[PDB]
Amino acid sequence: EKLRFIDEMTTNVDAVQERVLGEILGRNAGTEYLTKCGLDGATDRAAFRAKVPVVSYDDLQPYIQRIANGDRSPILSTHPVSEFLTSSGTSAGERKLMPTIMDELDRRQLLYSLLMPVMNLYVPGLDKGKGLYFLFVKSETKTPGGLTARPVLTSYYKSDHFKNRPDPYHNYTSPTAAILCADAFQSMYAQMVCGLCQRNDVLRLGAVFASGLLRAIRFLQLNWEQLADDIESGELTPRVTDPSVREAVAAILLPDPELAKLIRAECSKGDWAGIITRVWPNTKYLDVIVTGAMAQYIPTLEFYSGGLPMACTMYASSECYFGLNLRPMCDPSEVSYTIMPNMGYFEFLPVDATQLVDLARVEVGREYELVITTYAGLNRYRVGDVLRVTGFHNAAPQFRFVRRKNVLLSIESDKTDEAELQRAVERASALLRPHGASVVEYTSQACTKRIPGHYVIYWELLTVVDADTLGRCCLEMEEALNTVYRQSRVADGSIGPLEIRVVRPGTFEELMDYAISRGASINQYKVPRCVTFPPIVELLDSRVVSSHFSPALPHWTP
Ligand SMILES: Nc1ncnc2c1ncn2[C@@H]1O[C@H](COP(=O)(O)O)[C@@H](O)[C@H]1O
Repeated sequence: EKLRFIDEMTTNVDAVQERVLGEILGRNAGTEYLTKCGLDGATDRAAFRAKVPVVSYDDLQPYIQRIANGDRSPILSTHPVSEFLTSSGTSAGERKLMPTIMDELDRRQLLYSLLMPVMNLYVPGLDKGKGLYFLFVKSETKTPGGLTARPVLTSYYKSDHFKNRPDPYHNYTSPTAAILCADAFQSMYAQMVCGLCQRNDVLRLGAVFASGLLRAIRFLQLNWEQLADDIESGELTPRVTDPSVREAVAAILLPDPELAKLIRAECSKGDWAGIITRVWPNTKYLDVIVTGAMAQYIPTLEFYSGGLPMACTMYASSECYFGLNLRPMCDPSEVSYTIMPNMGYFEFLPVDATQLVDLARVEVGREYELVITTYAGLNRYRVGDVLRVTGFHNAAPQFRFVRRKNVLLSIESDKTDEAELQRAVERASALLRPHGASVVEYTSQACTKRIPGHYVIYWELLTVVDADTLGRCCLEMEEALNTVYRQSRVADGSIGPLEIRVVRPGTFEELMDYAISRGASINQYKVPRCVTFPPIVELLDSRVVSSHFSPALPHWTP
């Protein structure tokens, strides 16, 4: 029983953790990295705790670049590297490369196998229908040494764990051919058409991130005309060039006019509230992450779903799959993730290795940074995630996701940190300085009033700059932002043009006075992003003199 496995693992947290670390060290304690730490082959917890330092990405990057450039000696593991999983987190504007090994796919597959067993406890009958999940592959590259680098889900979807899988609780409408198609449009359109045809078997709707599902809905808003047509005519549109997709959908696309009729009846109305249960009326819930930065999207999802529950099922990363939500139907505000003690060796830094707290021993109410040791040879690596213990499941702590440290803005997988944002502001002022203008202060917000959302930067200038020049400032900020952002702009369409709102002189002084109604004066520092979803965003907006948008896409190529 998957459920009994969860109960055993969480009952025996600290014993499992010891055994896992023994397995990892049995595998790796003889690698270059651990030998350099002086472990000298020890596989026991006391030796490890004593000798292995806590590290960040930049401490490991020298080892990673050696592997990327073709070093195939056992640097990090006696299981050598199979590919690089590209985190959406960056350093110097480039994606961090998380080495993985072939063995880890099986542990990822184990975590996935736990999800529907838990869900089935709260939502009956899912086996009697399909899931409409919009899933997408993104671009791959190769390192100078020949290894592939690509996102974990892209790796997942192109793996046979996924392609040739044995299961009624995983009956999906999307043909893997459409999932694997490069082009966002063809992939989206083809998956929409298959979701609509099968509209009535659809018991749940989803995508990895809430924003992905929102972009699927916007896609419908823009293409239901041709969609209703191909449904009626039963003929695949020739916008779809990709021959492998055409063959997958045309394999289930049946001519159906009673179907096409309704699609027009619901999408012709200008009102799209509850559109999801109107097109897919047996939908029981939405399977999308809406914790952390995706929380922004909850109101928008509710409007389109008509109030359907939103399941946040899993907590995972490019470097390590962590665990799962044992209460997937709770309220989004109530989500906590139970880290699974078999997935790696997990330690916690209260927000140096002597302060590390073991998984079993974290304290309810406290916030910690996640520090992980993995089979792939990450050793006391800091993920950057801040977590708050909300309680315990048997001996296993449960965590509310707080944030990834230093991340200011995300629309999707982009994770723009304060350093990149500040440098972006500095690069755009080359357009301002000839006017005699400079940016006295700025802040930002992720704006999701439309799909896709976009970055809004507030500028208080000191000197007038014309509107075309300020729009070019938007573009320049985008050129300076990281590869994930620009890729999302040019390739995915998941982020719309960046917006600069110029605020009147004295605006940030006011922003100070409003927070001071609370905050400590000689403790205040201007927030570089604002989320207090009404009061502070409303105050800034109320001081805006003009608004400007990037008139063109930034540069990006894989
Ligand atoms: N429910 C969630 N599941 C996975 N990642 C999350 C969640 N909420 C926030 N995140 C962030 O997403 C990161 C994974 O980034 P990546 O390695 O690009 O997949 C995590 O380390 C978290 O900071």
